[PDB]
Amino acid sequence: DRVKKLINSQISLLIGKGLHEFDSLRDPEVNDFRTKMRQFCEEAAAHRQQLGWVEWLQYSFPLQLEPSARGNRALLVNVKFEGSEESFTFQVSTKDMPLALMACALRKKATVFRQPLVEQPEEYALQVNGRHEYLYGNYPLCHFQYICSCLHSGLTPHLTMVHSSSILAMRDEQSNPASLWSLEQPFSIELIEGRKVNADERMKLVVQAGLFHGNEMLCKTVSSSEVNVCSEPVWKQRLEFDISVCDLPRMARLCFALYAVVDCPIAWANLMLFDYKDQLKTGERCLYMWPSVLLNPAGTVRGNPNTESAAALVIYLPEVAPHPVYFPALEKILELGRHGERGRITEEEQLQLREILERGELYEHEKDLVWKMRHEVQEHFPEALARLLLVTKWNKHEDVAQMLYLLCSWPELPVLSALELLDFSFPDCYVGSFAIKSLRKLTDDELFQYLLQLVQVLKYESYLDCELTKFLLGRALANRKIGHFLFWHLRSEMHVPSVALRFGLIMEAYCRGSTHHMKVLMKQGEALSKLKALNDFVKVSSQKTTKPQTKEMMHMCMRQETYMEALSHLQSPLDPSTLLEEVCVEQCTFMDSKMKPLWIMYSSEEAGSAGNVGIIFKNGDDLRQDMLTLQMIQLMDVLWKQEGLDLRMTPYGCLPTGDRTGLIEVVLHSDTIANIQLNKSNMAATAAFNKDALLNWLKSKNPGEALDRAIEEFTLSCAGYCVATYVLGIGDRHSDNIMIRESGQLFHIDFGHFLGNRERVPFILTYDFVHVIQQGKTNNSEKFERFRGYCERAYTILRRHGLLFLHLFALMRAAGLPELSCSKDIQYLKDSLALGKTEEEALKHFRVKFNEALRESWKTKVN
Ligand SMILES: COc1ncc(C2=CCOCC2)cc1NS(=O)(=O)c1ccccc1
Repeated sequence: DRVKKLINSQISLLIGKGLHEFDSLRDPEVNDFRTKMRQFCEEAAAHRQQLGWVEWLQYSFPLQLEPSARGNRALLVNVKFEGSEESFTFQVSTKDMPLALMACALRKKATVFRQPLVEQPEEYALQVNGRHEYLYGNYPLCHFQYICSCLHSGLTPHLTMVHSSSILAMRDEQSNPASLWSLEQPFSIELIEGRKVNADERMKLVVQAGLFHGNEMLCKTVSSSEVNVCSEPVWKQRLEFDISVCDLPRMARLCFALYAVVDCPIAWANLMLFDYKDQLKTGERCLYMWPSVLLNPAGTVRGNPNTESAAALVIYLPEVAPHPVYFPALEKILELGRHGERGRITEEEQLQLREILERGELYEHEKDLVWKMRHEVQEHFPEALARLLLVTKWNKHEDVAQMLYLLCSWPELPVLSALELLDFSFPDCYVGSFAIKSLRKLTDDELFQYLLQLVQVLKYESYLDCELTKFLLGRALANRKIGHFLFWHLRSEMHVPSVALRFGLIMEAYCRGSTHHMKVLMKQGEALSKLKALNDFVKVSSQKTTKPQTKEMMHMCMRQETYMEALSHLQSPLDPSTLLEEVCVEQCTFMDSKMKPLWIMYSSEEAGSAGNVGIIFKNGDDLRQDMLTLQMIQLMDVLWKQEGLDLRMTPYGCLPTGDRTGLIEVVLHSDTIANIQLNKSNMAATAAFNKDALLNWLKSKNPGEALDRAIEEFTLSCAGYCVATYVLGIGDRHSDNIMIRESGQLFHIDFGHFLGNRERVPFILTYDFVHVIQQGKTNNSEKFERFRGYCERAYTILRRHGLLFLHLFALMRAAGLPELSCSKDIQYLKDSLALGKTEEEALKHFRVKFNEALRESWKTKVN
């Protein structure tokens, strides 16, 4: 049928790779994933097309709640009905529920239309005007992110009563069309030859090989003999590893490194000793090696796709038996692990276990005590599983059976513990499956908060079909917002040839699950395609002609029918809730920096003031570190909000969408501190002293009694960013990367440097901001000390959740960020959060650091 061919060409267009390239690989593991995941994703599609209307609202328009609500006061609301142009303004309470507001809107409509109404508030849902956002459920109004937002900014909520029949019509329009353990032989392989090798002919070539189970070496690394450097080196030898074949763990990977000697790395390549169907690998293997920067165990176990250039390493995995040798089944493993011995011991050794499991590296004798007491670890300290898995001898199949027997009876762990187990230092498939089992209780909101880390964890995976891929795909097919961001996180990495196969295969599986959503994502990629061409034209044009003429050239290019069709009426890749309707070509522009980023403005007749939104298209710079930094700041704001602390933060969206390409959400009514401190003449803010400019600017935007609230929004946000930048190690802070909103809210932009990357970043305190906190006064210790308390109270909330940040940053090592790769980078966080110390000692240390920042600020007050 021409529908399947059309869908296939559309999927190929969307994921940035033709589906024909997957079939051309003639790979059983690739094709068996494509069938298995297509079946799974079409099941989800059918389940979804039969959902109730409230469950389809939960799929498409998941609730956006205030972090305090998860797990009185007068309010003016405007409610219109779908199709109608007349609306009703009424004053309800922040503690009233949506159903009461719907009953009140149906009463006003029944009185206005002089008819006794049959419809009931149970048949309706409230849409945020011109938005893919809905208010529903038994939650008071103030609990919704939209109503709470309106309260802070003084604006009036505009809602539309959508009927159950119109909601079902959306659902209907959006339809998809119709034995190893008895082999004590030492492990060995044949190093046959090497092809396309480029190196200095003065030197010699060596091949180093190690056996890994995640990070720990299964045995000592072995090396080949030094051979003369050439394009075709030949060893023809047998390297022998000090490990039995029966003792090979299921997740064992043979890691190779090709290099030149007289240190000079040329290439690296890894492979799994067992295939995806559990069969031990035998035969001739060609390893298309990856360039080097010596063994790389964390690197992928798949060949370099560029075979017309990559250096090859031809090896032979010897046939250990006259029959196919598979990895033993769980029943065979549990039966062997069921016959161990429980460690009965005195309170003296029990005192050490109760201390070293709560208290971090271990001593050799301490590991002997953790393994001996493994049964007591399971029963009394179930959250110490990660310590026990690290003391388990993975190079001993009998010790792996003893561990797996305890794991299979181990109780489900809390999300914080499960997040730790996803780390690469726990590569066992059963340990990953148990960790996924304990993540299933994650709400859509927690899942969305750690989605970026879970996507990086896919890079650590050894096989295509994994529990994490199925978990992520299942949650994405059940929630259109998870699906949206899962698509973009994978799509942004298609240019990386090591993840392109897996990421493109998951994106195809998702696309089968939702034909409609793929067409919405295509519309987004179409706009990004024109933004790329539009940015290029601006880069070339701006270097020859002036800024006003290049901006008019940009507006002419934008006014072409192709650009008007592509750039308008789309969901925002930065927020599916936000509809980018009419491009306001007049207000679009670009910045004066080397990459000339585009500022695209949008408006909406339906959404009103909410519809006037902006996006920034950036091409040339990498946005991955900004996205992570902003996500961590967002996390801080959630944690602070859950303890009743609202520091008025501004975690705007940042979305990488391709190769050095991405979008940033524009924060309207905001300016940089540098622009405000330029002190232009004939402005409502022209100062006598430059220190007054920032405060005068606030006075113009916030007249009379509004200034009091504006100074308080500034102060709260200052305390939030001071702590955030100190904890995260953000440096390169200057007037042009600190912005302020007309409301008084301060915030940071340009997050290219973090984790002190490498000098320890001190606590920063600017006298220009201290002058605002002090309300213009020289001495105002009441206001300044209120601010020190906001810092202290925000810092101690973050320390309480310090393990969550550490576990998230550890998973993020997989992203390959230059300022995030080794223990040294994440050491910065342990220092900033002072996690080794007590709450009194860390607070004393934070006070000394804040005081040392105040003395530096007084070098400006002395002037
Ligand atoms: C890292 O680059 C950025 N990061 C954030 C923003 C934002 C701005 C205003 O709205 C919230 C986001 C903008 C940029 N990039 S830019 O070149 O457009 C820019 C730089 C400095 C001042 C204003 C604009």
